[PDB]
Amino acid sequence: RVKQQLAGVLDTLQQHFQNIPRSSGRHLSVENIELADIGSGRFNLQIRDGETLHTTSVEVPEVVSRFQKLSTMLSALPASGIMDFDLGMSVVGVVQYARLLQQGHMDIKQLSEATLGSMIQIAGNKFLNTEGIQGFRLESAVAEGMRSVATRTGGTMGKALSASARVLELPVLETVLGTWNLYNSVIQLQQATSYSETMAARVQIAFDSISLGLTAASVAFPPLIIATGPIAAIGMGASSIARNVARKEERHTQWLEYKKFLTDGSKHIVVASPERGL
Amino acid sequence: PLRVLSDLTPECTEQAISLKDYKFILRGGSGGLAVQVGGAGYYDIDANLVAKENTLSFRGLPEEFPLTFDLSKQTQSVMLKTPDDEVPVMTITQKGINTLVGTAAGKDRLIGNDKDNTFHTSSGGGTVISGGGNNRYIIPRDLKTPLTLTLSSNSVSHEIFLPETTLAELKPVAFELSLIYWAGNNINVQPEDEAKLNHFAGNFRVHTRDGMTLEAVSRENGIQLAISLCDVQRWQAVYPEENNRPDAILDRLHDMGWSLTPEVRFQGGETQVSYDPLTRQLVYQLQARYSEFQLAGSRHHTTAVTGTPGSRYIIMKPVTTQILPTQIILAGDNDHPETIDLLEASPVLVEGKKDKNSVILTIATIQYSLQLTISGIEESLPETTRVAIQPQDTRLLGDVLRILPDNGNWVGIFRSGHTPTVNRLENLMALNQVMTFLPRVSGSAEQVLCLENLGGVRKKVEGELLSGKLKGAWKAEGEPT
Amino acid sequence: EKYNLSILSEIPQNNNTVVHSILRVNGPTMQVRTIDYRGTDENNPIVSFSDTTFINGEQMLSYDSHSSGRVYSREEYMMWELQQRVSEASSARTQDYWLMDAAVRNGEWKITPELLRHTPGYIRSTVSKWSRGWLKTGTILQTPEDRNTDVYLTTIQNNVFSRQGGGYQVYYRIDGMAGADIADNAPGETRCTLRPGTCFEVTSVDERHYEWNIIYVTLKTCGWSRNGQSKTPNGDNLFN
Repeated sequence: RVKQQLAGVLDTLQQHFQNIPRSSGRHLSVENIELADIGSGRFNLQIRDGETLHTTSVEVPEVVSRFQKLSTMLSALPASGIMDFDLGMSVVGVVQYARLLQQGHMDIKQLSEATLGSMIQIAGNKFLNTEGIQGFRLESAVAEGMRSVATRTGGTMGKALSASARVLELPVLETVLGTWNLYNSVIQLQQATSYSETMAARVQIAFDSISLGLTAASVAFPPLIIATGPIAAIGMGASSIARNVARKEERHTQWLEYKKFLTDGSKHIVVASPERGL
Repeated sequence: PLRVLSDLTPECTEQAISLKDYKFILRGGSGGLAVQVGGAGYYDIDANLVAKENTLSFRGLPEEFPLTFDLSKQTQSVMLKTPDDEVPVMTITQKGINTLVGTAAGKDRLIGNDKDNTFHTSSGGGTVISGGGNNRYIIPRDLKTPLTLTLSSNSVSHEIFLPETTLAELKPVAFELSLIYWAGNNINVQPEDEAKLNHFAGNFRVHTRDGMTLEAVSRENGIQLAISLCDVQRWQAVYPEENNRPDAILDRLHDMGWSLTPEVRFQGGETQVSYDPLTRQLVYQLQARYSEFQLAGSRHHTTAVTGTPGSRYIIMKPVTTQILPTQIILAGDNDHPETIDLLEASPVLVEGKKDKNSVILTIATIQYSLQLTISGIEESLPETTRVAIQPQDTRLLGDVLRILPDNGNWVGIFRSGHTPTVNRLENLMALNQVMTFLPRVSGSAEQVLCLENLGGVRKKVEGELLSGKLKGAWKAEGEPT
Repeated sequence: EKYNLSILSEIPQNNNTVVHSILRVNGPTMQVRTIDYRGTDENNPIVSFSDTTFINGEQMLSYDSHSSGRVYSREEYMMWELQQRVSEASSARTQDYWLMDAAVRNGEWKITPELLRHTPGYIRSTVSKWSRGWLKTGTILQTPEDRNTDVYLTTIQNNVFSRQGGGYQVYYRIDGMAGADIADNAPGETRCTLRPGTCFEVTSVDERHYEWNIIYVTLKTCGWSRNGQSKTPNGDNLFN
């Protein structure tokens, strides 16, 4: 349903954009980001494209109705106790998609999908933050929602939401923001994939990354340390020449023994192995 | 530093007392720090809490050397038991140590701080006092004296590792959180109070050399340890002879008698497995596209496999009576199909009924029987997947479920005897001036060549054998050719 | 398998832009190559290929040069032939039938060297994980030294290119067959042996069926390079 909704809004924005030429990419700049009408999804699209142009009329009533139903469950927090996990996967997917596209950062198709994701983000800021706080965070909101769901209904779904929310709160893993993103870049640029397979690739990486995040699969094993051994260090090899000095004999022999002791103690002061490291 | 206190000889003790006046000052960074004591002296540890770990090793101490230590206090000394008196041999002033490593085979009595600690308990016995926060423990095998882990009031969890101990040597005890051996010094665990054991729900983790992971759980009235996570790769590493087939290890654990957690995660090998003892249900989770899988039934539990778009599922011969039904879930697309069945094992009778958005197949061999349930994530079962019954009878699932009615009544899909098992089906219109070859199969003596006309006019083949021996032509079951 | 002749013809294409067509006989394949010479430039003449195999034992066949086959290059044509072979195409079946017929001419099942000289070889292998776009044209692959790898000549009857194993299925079409000794095979199976330590020169790795876990590779035998790595980056052995 996200596939079909995004395709519909994509063709809507494309037929809205025809009035001005594409002029490569990044030129539209989608300066206006405001949802004028909640019910009809009257997203204001000021597609400047250099000159004065405001295609601020567009019909996006697809995702916003979902978001309204989301705020509905949220308001039903003290009035209902029906477990709702499917919107659970819905939110953990839309927010992770938004963060993935924001971090990833030109064809209009992909340039537009980024605008749809940003619209998702601002709409979430809208209903999730009933008041206005500049420090509003989406992960805090989904954490509060999962806490309410777990308190209302407990069990395997509760730990599933806790794991998913905690993983989403954690920053995107370096490999997740790494290998898959430039993998998609290679498969979309060096290989001439059209819009459909690239779009499917984006959604499949997003959803399976959420799926692997919400599940746990790892092994831990502390390293073993035993019998850490320096050299023998008998201890009688030093401060013992004086035992052979007090023999009631010539003082010069004792002196030369002492200087020999000082020499043999100052010929191996430091020995280092740069190749070994120690 | 140097090993100046190794043995209990008088000379080593003499040099220890003579050199104990030495001073060491250590100022490490956040990248990790590992200090070792030389056996005698004054130590000034200046570490930082930002560092992940800061280990202080006592393995340089002599064997069977009883010592006590406390991470809470900054300045302390170690009472070396010199002949007829005690001498301060360590003078430790720590600032950022979070790891306390004991001796090799000596008595150790160490106390942690109110933060995370990691202990390397010596293989000599003693009494370990835990601290607060999160504490890890590492204990080798063959102790000399039972250990007594004193849990703290402000601690939140405890995890224990046994890098040289397999589960076969452990023994379960009901309503006893402590660990009991079969032949050896058992380890007892107890907090400052015996009332708040319930606080350690999901907080008491135990590992094993073979890969087994033990986890405490509260029952309706008490507390008992059980099994949650298992490693199958490391179990093969320690047992290379036994089969990496999860239900085998499952029944081994059942024989040993260990209880199980409400949900069990089998991790390792190439797939992941979820097991529930309450529902007695073993589910597999496939994630590799086009991966051939051996699906085997069992009498002790119900088996279910969730596939990927392209994998092929294999059904082998059942071996024991009363095999519980098995289920397959199809993730196939409309252009990546699955060979959901490779029923070449023993297809004597194959029947099916159509249940709600699913197909229930009964596969009966000469004496045994098996029940399979084909379904899919999509509400409508795909009609592209292939069902292979005979070596040359590979039909489509669409034709199959078109055959079955909606009443739910069984319909015979395949029965042997009516026709022989076709090893090579060839069409007459494609037989003109051609040369047919069949591979050699050991024994069998059943290599047939079914010539299907489907032409409408009588045909005549004048062929000669280049290699083989023709054993007549089949007409009916139990009748010589 | 004895004829191995070539036919030269010239076609007055349009008014004066004539083309030269070379016809080659390979059992059931009527190979044609069309060079346009000065159509674009004196050198670099665009070439195309098409096949007109006798399928279903037919007697007539017509070639109108505009409905059977498109403009292809040498490597593209070889890869197309491999794609036909791996799929259950009538062309591959006819070629295998003709080869088996040619094997039993003298009365027994013996494969003469001049029979190999006329036909390519085919291998299949399985890979646990295949990097998407790691192998490029002009690389040099090497057959394992500890083992003595085997190659086939017919893949339809022998049931070789069936989807066996789990993972990436890689098919190999080798052109140069001289030098690989014939294994002592049963009367009805064809199998040759490839000397261990024999380099191959990869040409035109095509991966358009990557989403189906299918990879096609066309190799050309070379002498002895011994210059660089010749295995997968992950580490699983080729020629399984």
